[PDB]
Amino acid sequence: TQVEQSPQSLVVRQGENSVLQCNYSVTPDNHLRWFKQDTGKGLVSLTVLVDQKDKTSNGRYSATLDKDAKHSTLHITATLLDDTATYICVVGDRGSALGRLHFGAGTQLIVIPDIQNPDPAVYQLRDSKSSDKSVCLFTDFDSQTNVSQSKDSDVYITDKCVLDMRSMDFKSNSAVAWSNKDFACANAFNNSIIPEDTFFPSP
Amino acid sequence: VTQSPRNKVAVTGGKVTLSCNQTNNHNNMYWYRQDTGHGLRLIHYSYGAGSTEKGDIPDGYKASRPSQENFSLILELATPSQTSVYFCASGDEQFFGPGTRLTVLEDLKNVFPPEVAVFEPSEAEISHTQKATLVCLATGFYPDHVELSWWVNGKEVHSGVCTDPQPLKEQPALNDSRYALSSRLRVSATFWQNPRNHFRCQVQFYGLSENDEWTQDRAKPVTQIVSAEAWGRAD
Amino acid sequence: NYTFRCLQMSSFANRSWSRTDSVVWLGDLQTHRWSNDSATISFTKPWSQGKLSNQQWEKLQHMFQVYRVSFTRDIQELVKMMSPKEDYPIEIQLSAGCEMYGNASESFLHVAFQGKYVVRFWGTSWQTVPGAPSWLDLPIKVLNADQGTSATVQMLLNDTCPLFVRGLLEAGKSDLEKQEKPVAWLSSVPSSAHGHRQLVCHVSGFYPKPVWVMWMRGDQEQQGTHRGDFLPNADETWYLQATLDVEAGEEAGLACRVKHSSLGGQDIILYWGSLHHILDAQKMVWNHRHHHH
Amino acid sequence: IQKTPQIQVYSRHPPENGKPNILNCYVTQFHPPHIEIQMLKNGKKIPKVEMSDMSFSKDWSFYILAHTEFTPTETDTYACRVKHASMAEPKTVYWDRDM
Ligand SMILES: CCCCC/C=C/C/C=C\CCCCCCCCCC(=O)N[C@@H](CO[C@H]1O[C@H](CO)[C@H](O)[C@H](O)[C@H]1O)[C@H](O)[C@H](O)CCCCCCCCCCCCCC
Ligand SMILES: *[C@@H]1O[C@H](CO)[C@@H](O[C@@H]2O[C@H](CO)[C@@H](O)[C@H](O)[C@H]2NC(C)=O)[C@H](O)[C@H]1NC(C)=O
Repeated sequence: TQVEQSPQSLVVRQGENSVLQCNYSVTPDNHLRWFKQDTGKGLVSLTVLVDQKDKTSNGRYSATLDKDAKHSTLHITATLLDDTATYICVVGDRGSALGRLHFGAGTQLIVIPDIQNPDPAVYQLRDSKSSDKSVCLFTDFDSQTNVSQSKDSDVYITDKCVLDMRSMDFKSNSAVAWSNKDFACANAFNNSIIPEDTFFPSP
Repeated sequence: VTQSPRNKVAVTGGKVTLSCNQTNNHNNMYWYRQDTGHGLRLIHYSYGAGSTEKGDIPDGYKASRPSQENFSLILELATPSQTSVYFCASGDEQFFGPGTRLTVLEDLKNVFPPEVAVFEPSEAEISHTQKATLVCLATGFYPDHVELSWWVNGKEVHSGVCTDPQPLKEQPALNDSRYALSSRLRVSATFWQNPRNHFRCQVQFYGLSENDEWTQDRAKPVTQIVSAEAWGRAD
Repeated sequence: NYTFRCLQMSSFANRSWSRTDSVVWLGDLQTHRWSNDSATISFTKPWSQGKLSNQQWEKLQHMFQVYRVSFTRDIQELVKMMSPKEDYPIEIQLSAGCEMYGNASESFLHVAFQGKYVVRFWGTSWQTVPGAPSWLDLPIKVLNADQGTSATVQMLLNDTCPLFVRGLLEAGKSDLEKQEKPVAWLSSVPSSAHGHRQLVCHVSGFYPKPVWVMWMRGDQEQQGTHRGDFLPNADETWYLQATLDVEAGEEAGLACRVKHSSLGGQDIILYWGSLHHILDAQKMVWNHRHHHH
Repeated sequence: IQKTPQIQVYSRHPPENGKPNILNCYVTQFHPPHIEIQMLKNGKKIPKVEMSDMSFSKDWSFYILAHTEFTPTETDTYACRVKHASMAEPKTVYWDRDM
């Protein structure tokens, strides 16, 4: 391919600096552009680089281009949660309507929330209509914890997901698990490595 | 730069049009497709009203530009390989549309709507955090064209909500496994304890339409909204 | 007065087939060839690099390398833009140079479409020449949008063309000032008119180009003398014939008088009917087919 | 529109029977540039024929100089055959040393 990006995925702690690279072989190289693609939407232009050695800056985003190196770098200073998106490097061969853009495969940026006070716990939630159907909620753990999937074909464990309580500036991790089956809510996330002080209320 | 449809489930050998409409007075318009591991690739493009030109991979695709405003991608005979996310673009700097998620299937026999259930917060959590989490579980759907939305009292909320980035396969061993998706809304304990407070979990499922024939003993798995709901508990 | 010219010819037969060929002339000596079959500008003289360094030459060669592949693909796309309007086969010609004068010059870039001169680069942009087809207005508007190309074209026309040529004129001083001596012979042919003969005075193998040739009776130059075109020779010399129409009988007493720089006063005088003209003519006899009828 | 090639055949040195020489074939005033140009000895083509790079003049018409080494005689005939899209059949111009 003509436009190569690194890395595949980048995971940074919230409020830190993230760096993204782009390397191209496109001849000629009129301009370069970084796009931001939210998960489930279109590409939005962040910045352009036109000169032989250019350096642009918009908000927390700032970019640099070296056409002799055939290379570009995107910086996000003080990464926010809402920066979790795919970042696409695009080089455009001509500087007119007769040009043809070349798209890089993209870089997926994942921003992990700084959980100030971790209160790890696994709760059990019952169906709004029935007694029998329940789930397991693993919540309030820090971002250091990774949630491994099911070794069982009947148990369903989801990947961790961050929620933000806007008016209280509270962010929290959570995984959800359930099973049609001896399935206790305590030993549900047993394929993952849980913190000691995790709260396991009796059912 | 609008795109319709936003979602589409198609059969093998079925005729599918993806429209694209823009009101910017641009002469040039493009049709790309996105596939994991690649980055956008050019299908058909136009230099104006009545122009259509082949891109890097025009095979199985036809284009039309009836006016300056519109530019459609027509798939006469559909392939499973043509399952992709399609982006439209205009401009001389290009401007990109919202995207179209298109799934093309061999048979529609395995197409199912989601089963939706809300799970009420646990006392233990309420007592320990003074916050209440509600879990929604949309289950048993195929294919993975779902749009989940939480509704409190009649207005959709984004604050406190988080949904899974991807659905998980209920039977991962099978190539045509059904999917499940979970989402959570978290509120303050006192907010959950008000019995006047209403909660709804809305799952828009994109499935079959009228022009698609149905024969099976189950109900025709059309595009539909499936909703589970809960009310607040004083207790 | 010296004119430096880069002549380019591009042929577009259809949607995919194309070739671009270019030659480079200073005055009337070919310095550079660049055939579509090669991806390198070739010197045709040991001094074709002018007064440029290797690193200076590579940058300029690469500039054009990018140009060739870009030009082709641009025209192709413009054809697609005027899909129903213009169609293949399309012939494009670029004549681009600068003429030298006390350290002063004037540059030019002329473009032709289907053998007709339609566009030039004037100042900062492309321009449709008065008498151009009105369909060209859009493609010009498309090309002028390119700030990058405009910048590079201006640098070449304003600054690079004159800077380079000055180098070629000092590097090629020796060759451009060379002197080659012309040789002459005589012959005759039937005139278009009944009872008339056309005499031919062949002058060949001379350099430089300017040359004086006349049929005469002693001191009187025959006014009927017609100059032919200048015809090339592989060794970069020249062939020129001066003819005279005469009524069979006026032939004797005439002479062909050739003046050239490389002679330095000692003019060639061929006399019609001299022991030398006679000896030459019997050395060139033939069956006379298929003569020009 | 479409210009017709003019063919001029002439010799580098005075035509002197039985003396090695160069025969020039100079084609001008033609458009488009695609052209097949052949030189012949007695109808059969000459394999060793060199050719200059093509160029155009002030009127935008093309021109190219074909040349070959040859020995002129009283009987051996020399010609220049040109194939161009402006002509139905190829044009053959025989060498005339008197012209
Ligand atoms: C000194 C001895 C020279 C020896 C070699 C001889 C050559 C003879 C042939 C041509 C001589 C003429 C010189 C042409 C001028 C060269 C312009 C150079 C600029 C160029 O490469 N420009 C390129 C690349 O540019 C790209 O990349 C650039 C960076 O590489 C920039 O980033 C640009 O922004 C980007 O767009 C652009 O693609 C231009 O469009 C090239 C085309 C210009 C030719 C003019 C077209 C004729 C008009 C008629 C049209 C009618 C059509 C109707 C159907
Ligand atoms: C190259 O030289 C030309 C003039 O020889 C310049 O063209 C002029 O540019 C100025 C400002 O850009 C305009 O106001 C004039 O109208 C232009 N003149 C003509 C005759 O069109 C050009 O600026 C020079 N470019 C460089 C890079 O030196």
